[PDB]
Amino acid sequence: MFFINILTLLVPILIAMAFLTLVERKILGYMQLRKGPNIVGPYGILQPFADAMKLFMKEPMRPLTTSMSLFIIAPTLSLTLALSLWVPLPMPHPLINLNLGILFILATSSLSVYSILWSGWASNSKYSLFGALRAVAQTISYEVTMAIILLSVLLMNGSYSLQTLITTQEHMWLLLPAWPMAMMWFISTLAETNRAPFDLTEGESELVSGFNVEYAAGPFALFFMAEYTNIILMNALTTIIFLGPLYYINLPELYSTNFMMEALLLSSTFLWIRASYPRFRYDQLMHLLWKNFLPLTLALCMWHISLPIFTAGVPPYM
Amino acid sequence: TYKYVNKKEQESEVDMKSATDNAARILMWTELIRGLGMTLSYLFREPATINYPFEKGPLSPRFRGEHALRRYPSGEERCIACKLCEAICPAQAITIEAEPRADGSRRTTRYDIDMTKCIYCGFCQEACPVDAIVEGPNFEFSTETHEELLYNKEKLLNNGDKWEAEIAANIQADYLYR
Amino acid sequence: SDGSSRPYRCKIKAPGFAHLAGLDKMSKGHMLADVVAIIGTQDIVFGEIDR
Amino acid sequence: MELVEVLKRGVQQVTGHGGLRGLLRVFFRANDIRIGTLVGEDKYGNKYYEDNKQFFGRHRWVIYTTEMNGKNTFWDVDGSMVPPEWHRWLHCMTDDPPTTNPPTARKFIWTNHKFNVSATPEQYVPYSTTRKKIHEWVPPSTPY
Amino acid sequence: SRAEYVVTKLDDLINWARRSSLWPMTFGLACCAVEMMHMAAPRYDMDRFGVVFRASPRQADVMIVAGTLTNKMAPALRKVYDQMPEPRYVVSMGSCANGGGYYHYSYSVVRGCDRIVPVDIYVPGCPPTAEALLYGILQLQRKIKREQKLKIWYRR
Amino acid sequence: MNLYTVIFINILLSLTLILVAFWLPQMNLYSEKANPYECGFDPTSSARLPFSMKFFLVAITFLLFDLEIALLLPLPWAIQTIKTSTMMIMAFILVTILSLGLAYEWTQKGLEWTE
Amino acid sequence: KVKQDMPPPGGYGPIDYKRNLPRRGLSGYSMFAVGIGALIFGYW
Ligand SMILES: CCCCCCCCCCCCO[C@@H]1O[C@H](CO)[C@@H](O[C@H]2O[C@H](CO)[C@@H](O)[C@H](O)[C@H]2O)[C@H](O)[C@H]1O
Ligand SMILES: C/C=C(/C)[C@H](O)[C@H](C)/C=C(C)/C=C/C/C(C)=C/Cc1[nH]c(OC)c(OC)c(=O)c1C
Ligand code: SF4
Ligand code: SF4
Ligand code: SF4
Repeated sequence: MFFINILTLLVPILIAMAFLTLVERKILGYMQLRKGPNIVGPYGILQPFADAMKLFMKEPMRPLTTSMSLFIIAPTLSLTLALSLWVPLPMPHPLINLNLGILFILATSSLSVYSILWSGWASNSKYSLFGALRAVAQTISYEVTMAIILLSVLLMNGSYSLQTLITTQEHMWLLLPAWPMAMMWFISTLAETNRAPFDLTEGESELVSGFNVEYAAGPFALFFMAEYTNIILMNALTTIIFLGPLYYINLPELYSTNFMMEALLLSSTFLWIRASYPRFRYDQLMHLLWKNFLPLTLALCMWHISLPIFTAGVPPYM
Repeated sequence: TYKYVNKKEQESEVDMKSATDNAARILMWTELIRGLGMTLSYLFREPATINYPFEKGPLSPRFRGEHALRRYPSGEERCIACKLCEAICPAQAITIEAEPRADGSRRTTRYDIDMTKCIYCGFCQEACPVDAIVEGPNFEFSTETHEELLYNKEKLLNNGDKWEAEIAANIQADYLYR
Repeated sequence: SDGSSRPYRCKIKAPGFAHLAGLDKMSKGHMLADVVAIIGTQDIVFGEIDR
Repeated sequence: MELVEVLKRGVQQVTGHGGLRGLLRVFFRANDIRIGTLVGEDKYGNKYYEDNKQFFGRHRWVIYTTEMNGKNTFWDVDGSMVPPEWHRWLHCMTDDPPTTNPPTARKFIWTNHKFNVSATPEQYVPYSTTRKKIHEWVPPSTPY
Repeated sequence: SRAEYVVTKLDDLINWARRSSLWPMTFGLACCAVEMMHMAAPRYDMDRFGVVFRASPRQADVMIVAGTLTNKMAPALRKVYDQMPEPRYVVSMGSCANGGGYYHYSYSVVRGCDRIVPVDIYVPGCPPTAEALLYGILQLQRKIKREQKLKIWYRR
Repeated sequence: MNLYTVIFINILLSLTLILVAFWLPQMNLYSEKANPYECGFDPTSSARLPFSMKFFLVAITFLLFDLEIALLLPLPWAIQTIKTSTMMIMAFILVTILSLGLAYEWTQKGLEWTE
Repeated sequence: KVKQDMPPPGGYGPIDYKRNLPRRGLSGYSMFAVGIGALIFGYW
């Protein structure tokens, strides 16, 4: 009965990941005054499945200069960590209930940067090495602020358990007492997931395709499934943390439906953002995060350390 | 007369009213929200797409497309092998041979257009004194081999008979501009 | 013109030819992502540059 | 209110193709279920519709026949299947359909259109249309 | 037979996936590449056929030769074509690519891209209108639809 | 045990898709296909040569700040102490010297990338 | 009578060409005032 419960997590997520590729191509379409896919199936609904099938019948590439062990490991790691980020998410009851879920999300997210690094390095190509060394630069940019932002929000929550955020937001979104951190949190998630205007590791304009330039076929498909799963998860995580869905102990179906509506809406804003802005320069990404966000995040960390103290609003341990 | 695109240094003083506006611009990302608005407005505009191949892009009667050899209303070929289309062709795309016919007429035994040399300039259409060679309105004639794009006389006369109904009306709509 | 109906010499002065030659100069102390911008700002079409 | 008018046009389009079979047939062949005015039809079976309230470029369109010249074109439709009389109207090179301004008849004009025959056994094959130029000597057929 | 029938429908299945996802390589040479950008523009929106431009030849299915191929660029065009994973298709677009075009007699031009790579579809014009290229692209999908790889494997 | 099961299931899917990708397609290997990519021309040198890091000082400053995260992450448990004055004073100082350290590096052109 | 394509008598109506990006939005104080209100109520 637990195996059936994995099915009803990993399969709906994978289906939802695929259609995000369709929603991306049609929202980008209509925002660009065109229609996006709409021939492959009714309104393109079969277009995601065509792309998947075609990619797994495409010849896979084994470049002569490549380090095969890491070349193969990297896409496999990418998609594993994308699916593993989901098992602790409470919706409103998580598949795996962890006391330090927030750290499991932080630690799993960091380890997924090594799929970019190892793949790029293992390709033994100049454009793939440029892409990898932007993954290093991008992580050094957003890592420090992203952890501290979480610390600030969790001092109103009382613990690193994700399931306790449901109870913190019983009467109010954390977005209100924390909208400065949500603004900084949201931009971090665009950097965490290599999403425009921060698609610097890929960055088709400057690097031909960045880290995955030497990847074709099914191995390259796994990288994308990982990229789009993370988009849903990071916005799903942002919905739990800051936009707490309605939770009634008698209507757990209500929390999921409301959780989905806000997660879909936030996922759309990622697609909305990609259609609206030019791409950052990856040196300027560091300056954004270290010279703007970091000074503000440290101050808000000190604000939220003191805030429960001088209002006697310390969250409970349990 | 000239104008400055990026000059504005008629420096004003930063009022507390104005400084707080600069800060809200920077902290609240206001100009970046304006850009999000412009792409949101486009989402609710009707797309400019047309439903090809069921809908077609507009064309004018002058459209320079696929070539064709025309006839007179009696069915006689208009081409008299004058070779002026050949002398003008910028691409040397036309090859012609001629001789007296069985009835003594001046007619071509060969007439080729290598449609892979052609630049579709329409100059042959202008040079022809009897409207024999024209560029019809067809543009959907891509092939699966190079050799199919070397048109000999039979092929070009067949295009003439295929498209005459439409060629004749386009000349009727445009010859007065020529 | 040599007096005939065919030109004797025809040299085209492509504006983009000298602009491309200034790409090196305009790109001192810039990153790869700026060379992408400097190429775009010069308005480069290679039909005229190469001929 | 306006939202209801929109659903009115939506219903009117869903039921305006003659049954469920009609709506599925048009929707999966053209991926479009608008309701134009039938302007005419050709000897091959293509139907020509128009709606002048649409913006220029979608105000005219064709639903290709499902069988032309013995070929099955229920799924394989290409723009070369429009004959030359409608080719001019469909491309907005004129303003009046052939049903009211027919082309001048000629005895050599093709009666039967022919679409792109590339890849098929009907495909054009180039060749030299001149005759031999140098004639060779023929030796005597007898001993000397 | 039953197996020979099943192989036929499996053939349609794999073809359909390749017909419905053609990813041309971001790659144009001269003025013909401007009309290829118009086919991507809103009016024609090739994306609605499942046609997405991808920069890397590893991720690309189709190479559209959209402009003149000079001798200096001939080896490089072949190299990016070799690096395309198979199956892979070439659309030759324009007179320059089709057979040299306006530069057929130039000392520096390859008289047709089909001396360098195998070409599937030839699109005439200088340039072909975006619809002409679109007709050619859709004529490549029908060519794939006629593919019979699995059935031929069965009869080997 | 559940958390071990769900992750093997994740790994097996990633493995299973990896095997299908390599043994399902029809592969035609030759030298010119499997060479490295570099925009159509041959690479002029291997990609394993040194690649100068213009942000190296920020890289090692990330390490120092990374460990200063490890000192602030116990705070959610620390605000449960009776010695609230002490907990708060230590917290304020810790964040303030991280800020003072950051200001010094910022003013020393330490955040600037080496040209 | 000569029939050539020409502009109508009087000419065509004026055509806008200058930049016309509107000035719009709340004041600096209103933005900050709302945000600081939202924090204060959230902290309470
Ligand atoms: C070199 C870096 C230095 C920069 C950083 C300096 C930080 C200094 C912070 C000083 C703030 C301490 O603020 C101090 O908080 C404590 C407890 O929180 C308050 O103390 C009060 O509350 C505590 C419990 O909370 C009671 O037990 C106590 O009897 C009462 O006095 C003090 O009244 C207040 O003055
Ligand atoms: C990003 C993805 C997409 C789908 C985009 O919408 C479109 C379709 C891709 C574009 C813009 C280019 C596609 C191919 C290519 C490399 C063209 C050559 C080119 N490119 C030019 O500029 C860009 C020129 O500028 C004067 C040129 O002369 C020439 C010759
Ligand atoms: S259109 Fe121009 S290039 Fe083509 S055959 Fe006529 S004259 Fe020659
Ligand atoms: S087509 Fe016209 S120009 Fe050419 S040879 Fe015939 S009559 Fe002369
Ligand atoms: S065929 Fe004509 S339009 Fe195309 S590249 Fe050559 S000259 Fe340019």
